[PDB]
Amino acid sequence: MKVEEILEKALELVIPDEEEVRKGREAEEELRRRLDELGVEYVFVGSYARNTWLKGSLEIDVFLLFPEEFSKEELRERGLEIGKAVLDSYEIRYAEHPYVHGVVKGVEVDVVPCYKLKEPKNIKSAVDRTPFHHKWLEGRIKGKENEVRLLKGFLKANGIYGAEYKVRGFSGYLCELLIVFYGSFLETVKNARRWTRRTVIDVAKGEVRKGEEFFVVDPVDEKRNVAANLSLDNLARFVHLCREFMEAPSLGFFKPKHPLEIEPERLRKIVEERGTAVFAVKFRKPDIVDDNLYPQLERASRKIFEFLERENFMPLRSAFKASEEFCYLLFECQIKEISRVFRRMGPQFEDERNVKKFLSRNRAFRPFIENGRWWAFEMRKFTTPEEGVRSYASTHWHTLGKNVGESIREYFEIISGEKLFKEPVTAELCEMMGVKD
Amino acid sequence: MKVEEILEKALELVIPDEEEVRKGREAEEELRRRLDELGVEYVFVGSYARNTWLKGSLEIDVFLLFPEEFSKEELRERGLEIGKAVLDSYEIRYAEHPYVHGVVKGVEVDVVPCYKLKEPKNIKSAVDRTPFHHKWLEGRIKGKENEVRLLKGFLKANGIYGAEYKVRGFSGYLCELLIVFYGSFLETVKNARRWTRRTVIDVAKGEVRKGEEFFVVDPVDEKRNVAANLSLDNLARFVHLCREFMEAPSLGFFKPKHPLEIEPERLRKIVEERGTAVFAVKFRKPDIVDDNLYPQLERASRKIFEFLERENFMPLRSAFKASEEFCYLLFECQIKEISRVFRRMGPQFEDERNVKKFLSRNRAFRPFIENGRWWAFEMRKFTTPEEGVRSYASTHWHTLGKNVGESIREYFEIISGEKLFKEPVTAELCEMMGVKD
Ligand SMILES: Nc1ccn([C@@H]2O[C@H](COP(=O)(O)OP(=O)(O)OP(=O)(O)O)[C@@H](O)[C@H]2O)c(=O)n1
Ligand SMILES: Nc1ccn([C@@H]2O[C@H](COP(=O)(O)OP(=O)(O)OP(=O)(O)O)[C@@H](O)[C@H]2O)c(=O)n1
Ligand SMILES: Nc1ccn([C@@H]2O[C@H](COP(=O)(O)OP(=O)(O)OP(=O)(O)O)[C@@H](O)[C@H]2O)c(=O)n1
Ligand SMILES: Nc1ccn([C@@H]2O[C@H](COP(=O)(O)OP(=O)(O)OP(=O)(O)O)[C@@H](O)[C@H]2O)c(=O)n1
Ligand SMILES: [Cl-]
Ligand SMILES: [Cl-]
Ligand SMILES: [Mg+2]
Ligand SMILES: [Mg+2]
Ligand SMILES: [Mn+2]
Ligand SMILES: [Mn+2]
Ligand SMILES: [Mn+2]
Ligand SMILES: [Mn+2]
Ligand SMILES: [Mn+2]
Ligand SMILES: [Mn+2]
Ligand code: NA
Ligand code: NA
Repeated sequence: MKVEEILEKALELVIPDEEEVRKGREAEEELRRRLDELGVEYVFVGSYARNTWLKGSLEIDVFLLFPEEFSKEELRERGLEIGKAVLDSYEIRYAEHPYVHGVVKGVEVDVVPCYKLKEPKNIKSAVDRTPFHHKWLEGRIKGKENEVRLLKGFLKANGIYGAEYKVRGFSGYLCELLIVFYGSFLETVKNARRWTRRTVIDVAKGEVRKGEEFFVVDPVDEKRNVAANLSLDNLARFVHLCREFMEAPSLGFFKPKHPLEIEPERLRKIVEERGTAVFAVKFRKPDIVDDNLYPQLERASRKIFEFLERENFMPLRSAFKASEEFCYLLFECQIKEISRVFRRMGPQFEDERNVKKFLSRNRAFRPFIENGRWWAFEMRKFTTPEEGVRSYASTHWHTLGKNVGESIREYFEIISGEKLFKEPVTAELCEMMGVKD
Repeated sequence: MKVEEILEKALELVIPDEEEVRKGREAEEELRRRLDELGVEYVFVGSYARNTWLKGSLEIDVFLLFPEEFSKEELRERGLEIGKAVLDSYEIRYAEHPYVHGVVKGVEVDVVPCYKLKEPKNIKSAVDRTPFHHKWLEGRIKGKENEVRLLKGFLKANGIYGAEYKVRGFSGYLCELLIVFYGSFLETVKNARRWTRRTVIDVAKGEVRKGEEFFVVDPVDEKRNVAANLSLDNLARFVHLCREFMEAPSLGFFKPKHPLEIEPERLRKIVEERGTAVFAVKFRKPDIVDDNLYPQLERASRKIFEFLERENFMPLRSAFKASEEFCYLLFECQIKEISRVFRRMGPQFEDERNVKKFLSRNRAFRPFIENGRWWAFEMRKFTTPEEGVRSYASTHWHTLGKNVGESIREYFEIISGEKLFKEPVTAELCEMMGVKD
């Protein structure tokens, strides 16, 4: 519909509506009231302060700024004291060091203790960096706030906004740096078409170069990769999306697809056509935060995938899902059944002592020499991937993540067929198999 | 029964019986008569001349010895003239250059034209070497002829006597050199227990050393490996047999096992227990000699094995058989059926031009990105190893040996099940699968 027209139309999917802006205003004003009456030194930072927050994602970030000659113990204790004093309800959270999360007039707020430092290079952790992040962007981002929201909304609609482990995508700070570097959403998208996995974007130097990994240099700290948490595959997906958008721009790129909502019969038919074994490991979700859970699910899934590969079941893809009560590790394999008999490698023929040992073992079939080496026919203890995974998960749960594996130890189920389809995983199965509309 | 007693008893399985020795005598005397009346210069060589021929393997080797100033054309023409003149019936054969094979008083004879040379180093091919082979052994082998027959009979009973391609074992000349080097059958067997695939036996130097390959140095020509045609696996089998013999000597080692003679029902049951796909490629035997046929069968079998491996059917072993009218390439695979769907590798995400091409193709399922690279689900044209080989043999017969592949082009059949068992291959199947008694 013309790119410039589509971007005009996309602003309404992306700019927060009216009662959200005022809901934030009322919370901000009230929070300021309460902080001011305590005489605390503070700064509002982040996307609220800069008016770059995406529609639906209202949250306020306040950093408490303390004298440089407070101890690290003194800053944390007093910081949490104030944190608790000014929020309606509160929780003591952790990202690297403690902060307080809570609510003010219905709006989520983080209050974070850090050092007040004139000029950086006195940084200790990411915490003390953050006031400098706001400082750097405040005023470079002025007049570009809707460009930021366009980029955020584009990424969100395509499932790659957020640096948290469940997503492994683009952080808010990364988005604002990109907008400063390229000047607009449109220019970011046009240029991202030529990004590679070796692209280094150095904002402070106005420079793009090549390096070992995709790296977006923090203009406040040259050692920090702002894009650290962006996965290789989400980078690839973004580059491709940028290419697709420019070739045929549409408002559709700013709107999430409503899920496939497939009937168990159609999935049964798809699985029949592909001729694969499709199954899931079901177990109880451990009570840990997403940033801990998701890496364990990734690990568990890979270890089982690697097991299926090693055992010659020719796994195609895996996926995973956490519902409220259960987790699911999903697998599709090209082999439904393998033979009972396999080949065990023995010693080189010269090695008399070890040959004697190899041949000592009772077997149904006679060992043979092939290419200078002994081999034996021996028998598998499982012939399907489901039987294999039942054995693996029963015996090797110690390698499936601390909490995920402990859960699997207490209870797991292998589910396939019309049964697997009853679980809340059909969406994920359809994606894994590349099912079309 | 005591080793020295067993060897005494083995002499009667190995020394030619009475009417064989005299049948040879009568043929030798008659051949001498006919050669002498032509005034031809000749020498009887080989195992007949040295009284080292195994029981049942009577054949006479005569080399016609010509002046050194005959041409290579003159020696071949005149050599075949005499060859034809003195044998009862004859055929013009080929090993490297032509010779005559025929019969005298019921006994097979080869007559071979070569140069009469005083001292070697004037050799042209293997042909002119052979009089020197006899010269070297005549008299070193005296009193050791029964040691040679013991070794030959031991190897024959275990299927590894003969350097021809069907066997890839030990030649007669190799056996006699071994006896000279070690002094006896028993000492050859004791010492062969420590042979490796790098063992070099240098008869003329009285030396065993290490080298790149198993090598038995011809005492008449230091560049010639007398054991050239011995396969690695037959070497391994001999070393193992030597170890087994010394641990528990028996007359059984000089007696061929009578074949397994299995019933189709028992093989059906074995195949069921193993859970494999067992099948054969049947085609008409081309009319070529064994030394040409067997390498082609080996090649055809390997190419199809490599195909089965490449196509993820997990072949265990292969074998082959030639009957009078047909050839059979036999296979056992761990996968009976693979899924319809597989994964096709596409380009790296950066490569826009090739990504566009990869994604252009119509497919039932959507391609995906994994680890920085595109992949597509696509569909196999076969899901069993039998269907795969029908396709491979139909399309790639050009790679299955000149004559074997041409035969397969005209006609082949894939056979499995109660059908495969009707063919004269059950012996070979039982060996391939390591079936016990
Ligand atoms: N684990 C974290 C979380 C945040 N930050 C920093 O804290 C500030 C605010 O973080 P965040 O709320 O995630 O970013 P926003 O810009 O406010 O974006 P959003 O709208 O998604 O909240 C940023 O300067 C960021 O670099 C960080 O270093 N490490
Ligand atoms: N490269 C590999 C990986 C493992 N395995 C086999 O698979 C088993 C499980 O390996 P893994 O899946 O990595 O599970 P862990 O519990 O991490 O391994 P382990 O029990 O040996 O500590 C191993 O014990 C080993 O016998 C193997 O043969 N070769
Ligand atoms: N293709 C061949 C065949 C034979 N020879 C030589 O010809 C002679 C006789 O060969 P052969 O008949 O195979 O050996 P025998 O000692 O007579 O043993 P056998 O009892 O098996 O016939 C030997 O010196 C051997 O080295 C050769 O060089 N190349
Ligand atoms: N290392 C290999 C071997 C072969 N193949 C595929 O398998 C086919 C057959 O290969 P081969 O069994 O070696 O048969 P040839 O007839 O010898 O090969 P070609 O038809 O390519 O000349 C090839 O065309 C190729 O597509 C492959 O992908 N990779
Ligand atoms: Cl910030
Ligand atoms: Cl000889
Ligand atoms: Mg926040
Ligand atoms: Mg001969
Ligand atoms: Mn924020
Ligand atoms: Mn919070
Ligand atoms: Mn383990
Ligand atoms: Mn001979
Ligand atoms: Mn002959
Ligand atoms: Mn081909
Ligand atoms: Na187990
Ligand atoms: Na074909």
